[PDB]
This record gives sequence, C-alpha cells and structure tokens, in this order.
Amino acid sequence: KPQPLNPKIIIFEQENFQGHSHELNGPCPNLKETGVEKAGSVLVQAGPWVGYEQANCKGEQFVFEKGEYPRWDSWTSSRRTDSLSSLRPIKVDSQEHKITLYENPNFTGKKMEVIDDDVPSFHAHGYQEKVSSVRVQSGTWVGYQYPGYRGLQYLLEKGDYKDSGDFGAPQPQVQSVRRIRDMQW
Amino acid sequence: KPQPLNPKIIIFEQENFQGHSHELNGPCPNLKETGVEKAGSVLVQAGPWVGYEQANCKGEQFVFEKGEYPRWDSWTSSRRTDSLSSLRPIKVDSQEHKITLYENPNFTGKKMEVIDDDVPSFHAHGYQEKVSSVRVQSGTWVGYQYPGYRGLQYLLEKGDYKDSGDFGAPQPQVQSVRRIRDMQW
Amino acid sequence: LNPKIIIFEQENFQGHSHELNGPCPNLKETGVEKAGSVLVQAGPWVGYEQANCKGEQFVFEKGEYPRWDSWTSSRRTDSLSSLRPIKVDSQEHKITLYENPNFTGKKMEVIDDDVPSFHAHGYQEKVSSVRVQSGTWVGYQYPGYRGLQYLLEKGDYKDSGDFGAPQPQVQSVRRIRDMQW
Amino acid sequence: LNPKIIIFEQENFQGHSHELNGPCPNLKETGVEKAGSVLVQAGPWVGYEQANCKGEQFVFEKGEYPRWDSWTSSRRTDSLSSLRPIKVDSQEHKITLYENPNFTGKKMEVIDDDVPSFHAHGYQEKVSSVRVQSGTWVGYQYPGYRGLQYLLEKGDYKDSGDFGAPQPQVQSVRRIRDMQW
Repeated sequence: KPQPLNPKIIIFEQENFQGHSHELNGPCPNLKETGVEKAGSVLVQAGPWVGYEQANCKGEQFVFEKGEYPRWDSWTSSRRTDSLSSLRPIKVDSQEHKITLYENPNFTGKKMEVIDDDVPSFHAHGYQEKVSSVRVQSGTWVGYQYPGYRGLQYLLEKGDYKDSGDFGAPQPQVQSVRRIRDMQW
Repeated sequence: KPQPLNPKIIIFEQENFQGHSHELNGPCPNLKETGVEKAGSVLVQAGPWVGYEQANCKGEQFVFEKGEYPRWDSWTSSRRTDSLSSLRPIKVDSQEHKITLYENPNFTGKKMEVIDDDVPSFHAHGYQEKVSSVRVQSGTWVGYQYPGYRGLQYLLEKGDYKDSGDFGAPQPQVQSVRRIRDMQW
Repeated sequence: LNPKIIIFEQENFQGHSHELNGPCPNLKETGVEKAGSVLVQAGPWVGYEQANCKGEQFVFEKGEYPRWDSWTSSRRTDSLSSLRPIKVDSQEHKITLYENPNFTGKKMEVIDDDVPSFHAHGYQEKVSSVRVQSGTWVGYQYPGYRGLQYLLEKGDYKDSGDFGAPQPQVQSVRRIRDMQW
Repeated sequence: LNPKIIIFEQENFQGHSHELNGPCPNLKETGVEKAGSVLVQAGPWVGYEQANCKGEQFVFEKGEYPRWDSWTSSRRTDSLSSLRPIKVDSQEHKITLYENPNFTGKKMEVIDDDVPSFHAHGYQEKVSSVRVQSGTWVGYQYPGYRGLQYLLEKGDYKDSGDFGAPQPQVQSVRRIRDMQW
C-alpha cells in the first residue's frame, strides 16, 4: 500500500471504532476544536505518538503505537481515565548503522543492505553477485574478500564508493562484512 | 531453488573452480580416494564444514562457509598450505527461541513468526489479523492484548495452543509479544 | 534460591507479611484473601483471577507492586487466588576462556557475542583451557579473526594443544550462527 | 588517550620499539623499515602496502601481532608504509538512572537494551533524575511496563516530577524502536 510521509492517527467517538471519528496528522494541543470532544477510542496507522490528560500537553501521558486501541482502559494500565487532551507525534531518535553494497558500479542493480548486524558470507544471506559499488550511510565497516572475513581487507567509512578504483579492490569481490564497533582513543 | 536436506561442498581441481571437481556430501576423512587428490579450490553450497591438513582429521583446520574459495591462500590467513585432507560438515548448535502466532485457530492461515526478538505492535511488523492459534517452539513468552504489551496477559510456554479456549483469551486479540528472559530461582 | 514471593495484607506493603516458595492453588484460603501488595524476591511467578491457576492471568517479575494497580492494567479479575513459580526456557551460548590450564585464574566468559579482540575486553593473558557450554565458536590466533582457526564446540579443552593451539594464543572468538542444510 | 601503536624492529616483539600517536604517511622513512611486529595500545588504526596511506590496506585492533602473518592473511603487500588512527561511527542509546536528584549516588546506565525490571539488575532504589543521551525511551511505574508511562527523550530530567513522576518510581525502561512515517 501507500507509505505515509507523516504521522497518522484517527481518535474516534463511539468506542470500538464505531461511528464518528477524526484523523489528526500532527501536533494538536486540544480536542474540542476537533470533530471530536472526548477521546472515544484510538486507531494509529503510523506512529508512534504521545498523549496527555491535560490539554496544552500536561498531565498523565501515554504512548500509543501502531495497532488498535479499543477503549479508554486501552492505553492506561493505570485505570486512570478522563481521556485524551493533547496529541503530539513522537519524532523518535533511532540509531542504525548501514553499509549497502551494490551489484554493478555506480550503486545500481542488485544490492545487499546490511545494518549493525555483521555478515560473514554474503553468499549465505542470499546475495551471490559480484560487488562493485557501495554507499556507507553510517558506522565503521571493514569488508573482506572471502567468507568468514578473510583474505583482502577494505575499510569503508561514510561516503559513497563508486568503483574498486576508489574503494581499493582488484576483483570486485567482497564476500563478507564486519562493523568496527569500538574506539578507545 | 531447491533447499538441501544435507551439507554440500565441491572441492575442485584447477583452481578458480576451473575444470575437474568432486562434490562431497558428508564426512570424508581423506581425499585421494576422491575424484580429486590435492585440494584444488573450494565451492560451498551449504555448510558450514570444517577441514584439516592431516587426513583422518588432524592438523591445522579451517572453517569454510557458504561462498567461493578461489585458491589455497583462500581458506588460510596463515599462508600455511598443503591443502585439504579431512572434510567434515559442521553440525552447528544454534539456540533460537520461537513463538509463532496464527490467524485462524488450528495453527493455519496467516502467521506471525517471532524469534528471541521481542515485538510490541504486531500491527507494525505487518501482521494485522486476529490471533487464534499458536505453537511455542521455545523460550518463555508473554503475549499481551494491545500494543506496547498492555492490557490482557497470556503466558505461552512450550506447547501448541489451539484456541483462546486453551490459551486463556476472550477476544483472540494479541497485539504484542514479550519474551521472559531471566529466572533467578 | 527457590522462588520467593511475599503476599501482604494491604496496599503499600502494610501489615500481613507471608512468604511463598512453591505453587499454590487456593492460597486465597490458605490464610490469604487480603492481597494488597506483592513483593518478588525471586521468580518470575504468575497470579490468577480464580483458583487452581485457572482464570485471567498476571505475571510478577521482581520488586514491588504497591497496589493491585500494577498486576491488573485494568480490574476485571478476582482477588489473587493462586501463585506459581515460572519455568524459563532461556538459551545462551557460553564459551569461557581459562588463562591457565585445567580451568585456573584469569577467565573470560563470552555470552552470545562476537569478540574481535580480547585485549579491549581486558583479556591480555594467554589461553590454555576453553570449556564450551553452548553453541559453535571458533578461536582465532591474532585479533580480527586473522590467523589460526580453532573450532571450539560443546565440550572441554584441556590445554591449548587440546584444541590445536601450537602456542596458547587466542585473541578472538566469534560464534558460528548459520546452518545451511 | 590518543591512538597509541608501537612499531617494532622484528618478529616476536624484539628490538626497535617506537610509539606513534597520529597519522604517518612515510613512516617507512621516518626511521622505520623494519616492521616485524605491531602492538596496539589504543586504536583501531590502519596500515598500508605503499605509502601516503594508499595501497592494499590492513587493520589493527589492539594487542599483539607477533609476525606480519597476522595483518597479511597472505603476503602480496609491501612493508608497512603508513599508519593512521581510525574514526569510528558507533551509535549507542544511553539512558542513565540517577537514584538521588540532580545526578547523585546510585545510578543505572542502560545501553540499547530493554529492562523489564531494575531490581533484577541490582537497581532497587528510587529514581529522581534521568539524563538521556540517545534514543527515545519510556519509563514505567512497576516492572513489566505496567503502570505510569514517562516518555524520556534526549535531554535532562531534574527531578522525578521533572518528567511527570508523582512519586519517584520507575522500575522499567524500554526503548522505542520504530518510526512508521
């Protein structure tokens, strides 16, 4: 289906998602000046978002996340109800480290997208093709030449690498990947 | 393609996988009584396998894994050559913990297969359907009712569970999963 | 220590204190209906709505639950009827590097992860024994997995030789994860 | 400590010892052509075949490399021509729970993982401060994530109140992983 370019969330009316609801797509510090008045139920189609008990954002919050929230009890283990007054999307910080290898130079064709997780045989994660291009989004990676990080070593830090010509290889042969994980200087 | 029911590995002859090779599918404590004589190169189509320098299995081993091993230097960072004499498959011990949720009772239909990794919104790992069956292969899991492991709790230990009727739920509603990870008794 | 849970009388840990170290089907009548707290000193356990460990459930991990409002992210249950220690299927991959031989002095316990270099872990000593508890590992000579490989698998390695190490040098250890067949 | 590498004269750490704490383009001529060892006391660094840091590479992590046979899982290189400290992009998600207020005494550092219960981690004390370094976390009241939620995000929380805690109770912390939009 279509992939949202922003947070979504349809706080309802009759609970159980029955009837009469409004979709809010970004901060909304109140809820009367909303099609709705009292937080009926909640449907989250892309989050996460963080609530509040007191409009203008203060009070006992709650963290809603993709899924269905069928009724008041539903987003408060607290049994402390009096619904939804503030609704802000959580703009979550998340730290991944990605190197993405490419089939043919110029970063096109079949790729092998790896993250944090280190990989020894590219041949076993299903990639089989030669490796000619690479775009290092983050982390410090050290791509070997055979499986079990053995043979020829190549350092691969932040920056796209278009050819072995600029990523120091003879045969565009990287069987394995390793992430450097620690410094001490 | 077809999924092997056993280890594979075609130690070759002319290096670079050129010419004249033999496929070994299980322990083979020697290599003359092989189409081959001297470990030319190695192609592994399903491993891992562990070698040796001295037939009958003793000496300086090496661990080959899916991928191509183009020439002697290739599976020895040691530069200590004199090829392959013993070839045994590694029958690796690996410990995963799996709970696998099901769409319709009787463990059929759309499933959500989770491992070690805990999951909060099933709705966000792409599963959307109700949850009526479950087969707990391992680990100690505690499946909630909404996202963020909230609402109703269900314990789910080793054993298949055919209905809420036997897995204690009212509405076949498990939005989240959690693995118990530690004991202290 | 076997399971240790303390059922109290009322909120905020006041009054009636009792311990428990095993299952309990009708604790409700064993002398406990005033369940207005819960302390776990070792578990995890499980509570119930009804008794005989049947009914909507709850799980206790360890530490305080001042009011029923922790175990019932609601209130649609009954009053704590039964209890029961939980049995945890938790697998781990433990290798343990013994500096001296036959398990002595310096020691490195590795649990699931890959170690490109022992030095940075504080391990600067030789290696002579290796008693593998789970999983398939393979020990390198120098760090970064370069050098001599040493499959190390479920079992005991008596000496560096006892696992093909000419010299007792092993600076790296990494888990073998997959199985292709 | 800045990068610290010691280039030696010959095998097994014998002879000529030199330290290094920065890059070095032609160390080969700086007085070092007899590269028959390498000790890393802090890195990681990188070697080269040729000089100017150009040529087939190698990486040193920390601890001993008695003979060229570690850095060259071959021998198709030149003799150690340049060196250079490495810059590591390593992200972590650190939350740190300060027992007293304004950062004092007991403290819990959490790095990436989910903590269903602090008690089992040894943390049995209240909470009053929380200085979040990375990632989006959310603090529970009781353990198992039941109770009061507290988004805790990049920044400093001065007191339990300073992050909506009526009472300074927080037994669980779990990372928020996804972003849907």
